[PDB]
Amino acid sequence: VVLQRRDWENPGVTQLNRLAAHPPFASWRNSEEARTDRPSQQLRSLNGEWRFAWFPAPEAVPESWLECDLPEADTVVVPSNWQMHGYDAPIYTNVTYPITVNPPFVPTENPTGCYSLTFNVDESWLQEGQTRIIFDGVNSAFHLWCNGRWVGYGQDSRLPSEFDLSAFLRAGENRLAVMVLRWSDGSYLEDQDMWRMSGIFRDVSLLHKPTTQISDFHVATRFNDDFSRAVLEAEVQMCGELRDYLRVTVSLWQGETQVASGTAPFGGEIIDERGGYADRVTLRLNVENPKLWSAEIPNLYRAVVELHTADGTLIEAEACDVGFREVRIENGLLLLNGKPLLIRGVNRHEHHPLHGQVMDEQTMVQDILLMKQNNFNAVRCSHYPNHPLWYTLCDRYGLYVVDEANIETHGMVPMNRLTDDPRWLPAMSERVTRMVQRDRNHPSVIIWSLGNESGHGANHDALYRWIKSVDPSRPVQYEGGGADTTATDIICPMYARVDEDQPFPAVPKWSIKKWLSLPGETRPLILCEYAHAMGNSLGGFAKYWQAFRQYPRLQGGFVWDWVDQSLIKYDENGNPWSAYGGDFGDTPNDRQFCMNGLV
Amino acid sequence: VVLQRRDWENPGVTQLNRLAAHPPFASWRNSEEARTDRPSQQLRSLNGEWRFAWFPAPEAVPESWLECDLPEADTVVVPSNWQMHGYDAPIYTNVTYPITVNPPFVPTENPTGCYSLTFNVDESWLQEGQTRIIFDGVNSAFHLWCNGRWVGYGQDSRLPSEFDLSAFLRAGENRLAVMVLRWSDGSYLEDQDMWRMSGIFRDVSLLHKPTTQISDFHVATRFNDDFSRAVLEAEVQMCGELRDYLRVTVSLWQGETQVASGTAPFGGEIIDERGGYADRVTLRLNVENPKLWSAEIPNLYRAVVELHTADGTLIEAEACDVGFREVRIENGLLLLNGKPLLIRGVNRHEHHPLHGQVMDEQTMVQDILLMKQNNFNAVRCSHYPNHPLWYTLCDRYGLYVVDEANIETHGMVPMNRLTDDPRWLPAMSERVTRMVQRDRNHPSVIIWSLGNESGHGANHDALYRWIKSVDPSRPVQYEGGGADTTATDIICPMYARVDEDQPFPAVPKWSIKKWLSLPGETRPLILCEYAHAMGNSLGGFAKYWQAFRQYPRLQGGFVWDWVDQSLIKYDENGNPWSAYGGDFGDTPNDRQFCMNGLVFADRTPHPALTEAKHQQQFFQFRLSGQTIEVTSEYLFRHSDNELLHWMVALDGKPLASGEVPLDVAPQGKQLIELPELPQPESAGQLWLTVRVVQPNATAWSEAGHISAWQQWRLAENLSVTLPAASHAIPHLTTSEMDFCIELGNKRWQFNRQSGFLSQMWIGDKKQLLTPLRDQFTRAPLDNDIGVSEATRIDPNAWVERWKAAGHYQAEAALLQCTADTLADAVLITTAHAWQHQGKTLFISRKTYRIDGSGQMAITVDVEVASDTPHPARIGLNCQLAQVAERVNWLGLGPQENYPDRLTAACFDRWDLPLSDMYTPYVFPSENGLRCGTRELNYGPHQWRGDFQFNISRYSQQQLMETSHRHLLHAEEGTWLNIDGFHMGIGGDDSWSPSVSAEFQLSAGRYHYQLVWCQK
Ligand SMILES: O[C@@H]1[C@H](O)[C@@H](O)OC[C@@H]1O
Ligand SMILES: O[C@@H]1[C@H](O)[C@@H](O)OC[C@@H]1O
Ligand SMILES: [Mg+2]
Ligand SMILES: [Mg+2]
Repeated sequence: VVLQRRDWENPGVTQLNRLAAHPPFASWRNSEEARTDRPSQQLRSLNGEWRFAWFPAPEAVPESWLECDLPEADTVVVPSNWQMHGYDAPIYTNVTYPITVNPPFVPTENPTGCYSLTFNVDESWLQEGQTRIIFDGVNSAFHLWCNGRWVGYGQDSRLPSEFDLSAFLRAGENRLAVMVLRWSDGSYLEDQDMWRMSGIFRDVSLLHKPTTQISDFHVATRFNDDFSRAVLEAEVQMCGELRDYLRVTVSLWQGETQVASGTAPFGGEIIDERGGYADRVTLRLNVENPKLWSAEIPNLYRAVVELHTADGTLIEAEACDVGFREVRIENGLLLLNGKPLLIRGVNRHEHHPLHGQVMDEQTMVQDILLMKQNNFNAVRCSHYPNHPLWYTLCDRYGLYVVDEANIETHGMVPMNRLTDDPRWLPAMSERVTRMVQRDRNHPSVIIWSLGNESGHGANHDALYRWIKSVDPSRPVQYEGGGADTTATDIICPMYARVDEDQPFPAVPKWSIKKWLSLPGETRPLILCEYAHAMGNSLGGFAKYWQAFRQYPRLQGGFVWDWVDQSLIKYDENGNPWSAYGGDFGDTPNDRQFCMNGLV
Repeated sequence: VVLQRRDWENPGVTQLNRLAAHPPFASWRNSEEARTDRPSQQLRSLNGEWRFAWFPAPEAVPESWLECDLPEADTVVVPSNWQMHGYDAPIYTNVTYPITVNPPFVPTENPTGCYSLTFNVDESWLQEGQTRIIFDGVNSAFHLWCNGRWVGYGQDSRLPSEFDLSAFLRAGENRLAVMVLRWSDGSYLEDQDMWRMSGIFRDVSLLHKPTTQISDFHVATRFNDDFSRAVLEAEVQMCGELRDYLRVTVSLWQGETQVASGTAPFGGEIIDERGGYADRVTLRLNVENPKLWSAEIPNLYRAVVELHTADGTLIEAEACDVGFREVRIENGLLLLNGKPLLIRGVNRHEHHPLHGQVMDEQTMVQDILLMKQNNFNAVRCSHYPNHPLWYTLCDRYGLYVVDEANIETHGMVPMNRLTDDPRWLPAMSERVTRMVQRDRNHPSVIIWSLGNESGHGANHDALYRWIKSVDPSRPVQYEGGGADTTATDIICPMYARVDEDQPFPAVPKWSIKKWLSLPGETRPLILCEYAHAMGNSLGGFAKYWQAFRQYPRLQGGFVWDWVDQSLIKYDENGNPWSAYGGDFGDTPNDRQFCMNGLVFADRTPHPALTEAKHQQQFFQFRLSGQTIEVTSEYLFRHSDNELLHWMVALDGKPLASGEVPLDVAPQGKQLIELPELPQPESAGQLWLTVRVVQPNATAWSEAGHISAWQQWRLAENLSVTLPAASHAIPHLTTSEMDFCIELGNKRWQFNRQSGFLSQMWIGDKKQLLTPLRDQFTRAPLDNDIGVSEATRIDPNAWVERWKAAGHYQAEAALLQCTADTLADAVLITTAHAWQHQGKTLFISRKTYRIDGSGQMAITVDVEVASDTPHPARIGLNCQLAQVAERVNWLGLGPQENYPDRLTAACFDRWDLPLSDMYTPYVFPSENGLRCGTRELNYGPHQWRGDFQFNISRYSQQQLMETSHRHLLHAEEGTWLNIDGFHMGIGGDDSWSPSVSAEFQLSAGRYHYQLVWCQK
């Protein structure tokens, strides 16, 4: 049935049985634990030792592997990329796709990773409530089994996939089986210039929720003219059986002091002729003289959301960090808290020389301290959503973030072949909508980006307008198709020069001073990539900074880029050395073009 | 594998293996055949006899059915709806979904239609090229097999689905097997107010293409400032192996003359850093002084697209009709070819009373001719893409079209539950993008619509912007979420009133004049639905047309709607009758709410159609003394097939006439001086009547078609002649029970206990079957009932207010009844009070004066309590003993007319048979009123006054208690209702009170008089 359908070769199927996207949940059962961000007993990690077997194609996987472990399987650490353990070669390629271009088909020789885990679930987890599994990231596509029964299917490597496991678990020993494919139709939208690797490369978790639960919540802030009064507006949705005694409380804390609070029953205001949302509620909280969030002073509040009965009993609690800040474009300038920003930015890939594309807290913290120590205030997630912990750290230390959808089709001819085709609009919309649903509560995220190097297509206009309408609190940018199309709020060129024009057919790169003054143009200009730092480089950097400071609508840009993407290899004596494209037998490749870092 | 996946319960799977959407193709292999639109040998129909079996669910279909035919299958005609053959019931429901609301799941009891066909494919079709099957429409979802192997899966009932069959066919006998499901997750987006039916309801075709083929093409037109030069721009894409010798030619023909031509190889201009489309080409053709397309003059060119080799050999040809027209919104107005449109529009469902939702050419052509004959210029596809032939006919005859995506989620709570959810954006985008890809080359399509009644969601904004960016040549409209959101170029309310605001929470309906001027508002306003035509309706229609003509940014609207959605059933004798919701055992249902048409389901007109024709006329007339001023409302054509007939008549008798040829420029005026009119001696009102007549036949009309008319009062002479004094005196006799008056052979008898005229005799022949009594009520109209959902009752509805107050139950009490002999007459004087539970509702004081000439003069004075709801009428009724063949009257006609729907009727002398004085509305109500009447003749009786009347074989009581017209039976004699006054009929909508205050009977005191005599 599974190898009969071939869901990985069909751009119309991007998932089967996958749950709705939402902000990170821990499902505390105690308001104090939620407030102070202590670990939740209801959120269990499955990171550790799994069993793994490599196969050259999905038709080579034996049927028995769904029932029980293979003899010829190894023990591996999860999260990991399987190419960092020597099962096949990592591939470094820039523009050219690492497979024959024949969308939506992939090769029949599609390397396959089979992972499996035996784990114990407590009795109390099965008696009541809902148990879900969460894959924070799997590259590129995967099918999931539990206890031999098929659960679901996922695509997009860079965002979480959640499945309901309640009807599949049993008390005692359970077994998961994950089959992961290197190539899928999703691969055509992921042609970023980076190592092409695969596996379960971000965390795996079990979460237990009650049957009546918070299913989503968003936080918005609104200010008066001089930022001395704010209204915090929280929207909460519940799932499960609606009852008259259910209440929601939202409280806002600064350290140990409660600052604001609101309670209400379910049932919103009338939306249209048929009524309102019975399963939703909106709280408005007033805050006098709020401390504002910026990269210079990252003041944060804590918001706790409680679902309780009218007689006080707590069902479930969720929480997030809240920063009060307003971003808007007014009269051609990007303003934060009423003042014009100057972006000291850098592009940053998730890369480690030993672990490949697996991030940890320690490496993330090291990068943020070095960035701030070198006078950076902003980071661009080139070119996909990051690990969820990254945003929390940027909220706490103070960096502005540009969050980017996982879409790049650089190697198509022409570049907009898929982004102008309506048959791909379903696959592109999942990449953009799920990103906004996960990250919209982080104060550090200040701009959304529709992806990178995909030409300009009608699908980009559609998705630009989707974001402006669900989230008006942040500008949208997109560089493709000449950096100033109707799908961008900011003119955002890549590698335009200060004084010299580069007059390419259809997609010219004007000098940045000339671009500002073209007939009709009123937007601000922020370079999404400039000053390419490959080897011994950054000549002429002072010339950009002279222009940023002289011209009000030149508001800075993001350097390309933070860290060299080299990998480690060993010689005969066991001494380590830095390796780039081609050094793994990967062919064709782009040699040393993967090292462009400041560090 | 198929029943394991359950693709019909997953909004993320809308198709499997379905080909890309494109304009209609025929794949001619000869440029002459393509140019002249002859049938293609490469396009084969499979319409005809298929085999069919019905099952209660998809798990009941036997495995063998993929291999070979079932024994217990029938032979049926395709296309068809299976409910029209009695396999299950059709369901009529308005808002409530016909299944439990639990998206995306459907019930396990999901009726399933299994169709199959054995057909022969020629050898030449398999040797080379590509064979595809095309389903023009299947409701709601289906899986397809060929020769036992699974091919593909489709959803969206209203657009074509195409599958490649090349690797599945074999020479000789082939078998298709189609399994169709009534319910799917697609059903949640198709909650239109209509019959819910299923099956393969549009055509099925095989198309053969070469391996190197045209895969798509679009046509755009661009003009200079005065529309004297045009550029036609054609974009062609090919599929298959690219070669250096391939060429494309585009040529443009007007009749038999070639007008423009262009040739090029493949390879477009650079698009971006990676290059251009190697498989695409763009031709630009210049056309000097092109003939422009409009609904007034539908000039069409023919465009032929040829894929050929550099040495001349033709691979394949495609073609389409091209009309040159520019639509844009500029400075708050909708312009066509630089001139502001005024939309005379109607909403139209695809409905046939025998065939259900299956359309044919003949029915389509009949609808277009009637629309144009009644002064409509525009049609809205409510609420889904139509049959592909519909657009071709609208291109050729000239109607503007609004094309609508198949999305409606009316029964969700709230209405935007799915349209605001990102998980449904994939399913909604397929409905909008495939529609634009199929229909964008039709010149008649002038506006895209995003669907109907689905609230406002982020998915609507996204799809609005998708269309503006792929097709900037047409505006987008959408009514949901308050009719003025960011997802619409035109403010497009539904049922907003001219003068009165309706201030609902979140989604208010301002009056249309106020809406235009709200702070910030700059768009044009076109009502996407107005004047709901349910039963006896369209009161207040003139009020909209007055406002459309006065205010530049009010550019018209679409009437709801064209045709009644009734079905046919049979009785025991095999006689057909019209059926509405509930009549098939379907439950729950919405009863008669499915009949809202201007015409009956068999395309006979209701009386409201004539009111629409007059209000929408293209000539306007003013009279100043002896001069008529004729103004043209045409934008593009000179009046070259028009002459003006005038006539002057005195109380029905003609005095003078004439004809003047019209010569009036678009938007111009012509003065017409009338000859010195005759001065008559006799008393009476002079009337002038003008009519515009088309002397020559058109594509859409016969010779002598009347397209416009107007009437005015001229001079009046009041009658100062006192009646001739007769010698005879009538004789009064007084018993205990009765007053009796004799004069000649005539006799009148008044009952002293009831105080009513109880009998008249001519000779010994009794004239009445019921006494002559006051009447204050009518059999309620659909606007009086005021219900849209059969589960929900409004206490503000007229009928509920009348019933609570006791108008249908009020009993007359006699106050006074006396008789006097005057010198030359007898005078009878009566008074009555109508009561309900102590409360006096009405008082009536009458005098009857019987003179020597035999004329009875009746004078009536009525008082109405100020706190009872205003009565429906103030008049008399009786049942006459005789039945005559004809009715002759002097007053407004000849059609039924009411105080708020009488602008189209003209004052004259009318004569009709009795059966034309009754309007056979499928749900029986008050009907047949004629207003402004001075004289009525029926058999030997004559009534004179200034009154309204209806005359028929059915009492008001029988019309009130009977739910279907076929159950009415003629009573003995004839029922006559004569009214001094009558309430308006309403019809701004049918689910709230909608009679304007100037047509309510709120004066508190009323007076009228009649003379009854024997002619
Ligand atoms: O490929 C990298 C980046 O993604 C691109 O946009 O510019 C060049 C750089 O090396
Ligand atoms: O249901 C019909 C139409 O679709 C709706 O929009 O208005 C009322 C009418 O009867
Ligand atoms: Mg790139
Ligand atoms: Mg509706």
